[PDB]
Amino acid sequence: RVRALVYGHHGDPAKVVELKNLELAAVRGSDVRVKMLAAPINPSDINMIQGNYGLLPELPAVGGNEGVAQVVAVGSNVTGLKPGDWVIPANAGLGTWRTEAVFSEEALIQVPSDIPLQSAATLGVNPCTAYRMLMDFEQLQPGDSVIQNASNSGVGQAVIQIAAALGLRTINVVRDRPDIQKLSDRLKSLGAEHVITEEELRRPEMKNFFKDMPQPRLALNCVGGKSSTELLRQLARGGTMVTYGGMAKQPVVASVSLLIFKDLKLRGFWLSQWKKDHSPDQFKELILTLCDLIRRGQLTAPACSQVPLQDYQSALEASMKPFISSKQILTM
Amino acid sequence: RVRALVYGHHGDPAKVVELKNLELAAVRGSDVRVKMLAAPINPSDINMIQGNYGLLPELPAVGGNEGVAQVVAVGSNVTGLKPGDWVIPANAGLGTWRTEAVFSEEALIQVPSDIPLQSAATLGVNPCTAYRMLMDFEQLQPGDSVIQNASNSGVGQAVIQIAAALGLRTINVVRDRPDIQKLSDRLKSLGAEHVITEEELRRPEMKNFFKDMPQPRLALNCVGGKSSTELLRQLARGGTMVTYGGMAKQPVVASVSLLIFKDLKLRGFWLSQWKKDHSPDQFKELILTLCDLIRRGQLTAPACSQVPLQDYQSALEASMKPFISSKQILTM
Repeated sequence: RVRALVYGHHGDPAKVVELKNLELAAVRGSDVRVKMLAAPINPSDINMIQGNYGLLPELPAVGGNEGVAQVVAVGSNVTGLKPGDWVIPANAGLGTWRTEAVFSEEALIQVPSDIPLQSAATLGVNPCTAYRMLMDFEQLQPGDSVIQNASNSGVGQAVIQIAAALGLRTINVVRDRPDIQKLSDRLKSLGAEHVITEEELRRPEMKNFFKDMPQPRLALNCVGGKSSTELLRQLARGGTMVTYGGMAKQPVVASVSLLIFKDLKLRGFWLSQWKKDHSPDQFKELILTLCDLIRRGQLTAPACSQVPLQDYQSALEASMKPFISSKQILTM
Repeated sequence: RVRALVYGHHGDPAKVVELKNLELAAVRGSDVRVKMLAAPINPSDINMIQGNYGLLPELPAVGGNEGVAQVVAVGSNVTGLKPGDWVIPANAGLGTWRTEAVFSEEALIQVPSDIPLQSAATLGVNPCTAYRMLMDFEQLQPGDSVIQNASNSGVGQAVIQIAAALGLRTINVVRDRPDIQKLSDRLKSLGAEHVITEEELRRPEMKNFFKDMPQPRLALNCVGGKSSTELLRQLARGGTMVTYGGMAKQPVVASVSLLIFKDLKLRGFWLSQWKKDHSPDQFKELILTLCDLIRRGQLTAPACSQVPLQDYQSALEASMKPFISSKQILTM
């Protein structure tokens, strides 16, 4: 039977999300039938379920926006997809948390199947965001530096690899944790040049730590508040701090003096917006670019924990945690 | 005697600034002599004396960055200025609060003598800031809307007129005051399409007040804090909020959701930097363009109080006040 994770109300996922059976539709022409392979659980998925997000699928909705599916069949007039093909959603809002679906062929985009399933299941979001943010805001050349916060996130980790494979120098801010030393070695082996604490940055010894290497023209923010204020402080005259995450109650603060005399810029990044503003093919090249790095071992999936659709509540809970050790991946 | 308003230490103007007699230099070569006609007292002058500014002239310094003057005599090789010529400063830092001075010819710029001297004394700063902010961030067409705060300030007032001459629609936010009704009628007659309070803007009836007319792609900030976040809320997707002033302890606050899902941009504008990044001819073009609005009565001088250089403390005092009725102008 067809099992799906659906929420009829907006609220705390562990309460809102419930497992349901669904009848499949008909492959009526341009439609495509898929068997979900793996669906991660991401923060944007949680926010959506909570009702705090830029795009809200009508209730009752199927949870999830990212994941890999294998084509099982195609509609009378489907040209680009043959069964056995691997697909990911063309844009957010699809509802990936379900065993099987029938989707319009334009809501999907084929990915190579010669990559690790785990990579394919998590390629459409974090690595794309990381890549775009490195490209679309400042023109970075090898030797140039990038400063970021939440460096242990799915995005930060991907930014570290991509940056490295790009010939860039990353200075990464990580949250204070019991063993910040364990983390350091981890990211450093990911390509990270510098790993510093939210603390080491807000000390007085920062105006000089950043002395030997070139100041960053790009800052990546996902935290906000004082963390974000400190990122702004590390920027060179005219640099850009792109915010791509954070809390709805943890706003970004910009010094009047930093905006005027240092001419800093503050922007946002929304992958769904870029995907909707661009052609399917353009999203396709980005994927091709990311598969390239994968094949040459320069981009690797992060800690995965595969959970059967059956036990979504445990997975769901584990993702609500700020210190979640590994990415929860729903499998069916 | 050559009188000047100088400060040997940085700090509260009403304390640091004192009248000093000075010895004039020699018209050595490219130097240019001038008799100060009138010098306004601007916020950037205050921040300069106080010490909180991006360009600080070495102490002891003469106060003032704006003003009109007449050429008395020129140096051995002066090509463009003949005595009796009216000039203003080419860039900030010159030190205009004095009766007489000798400036290098490049530090000056001729102003047509067929504009009022009153206009000419406030032309090099506020109207320039306004016109640049209307041009350098968003490409506005006739019919487009713009929003600003501190609409009753020198800049705000110039924005209203220039925006009007530009065929644009302004929505002007004024601070709350005993009789916000007097102010409103004033600005409205300057061309302001709407005049609104800080209060009226933070109610709920705002998500709809902006329903009939088009949303602005441009927001002009001078306050910061909650007022700057409310200005932020009124922007159309992709809009820019430009900050050209405010308190050093009243930073700009950007909501995560606004930067991300609305793709809002936050910038700064510093006239002094634009003037240094650009050619004299480019400054001359700006000046000619502004002098044209004046000529046609589309840009008029703001209210002022003229004060002999003698009583400077009086004018200084008046200007450090948040509700200052008129621009304090020094005469010599």
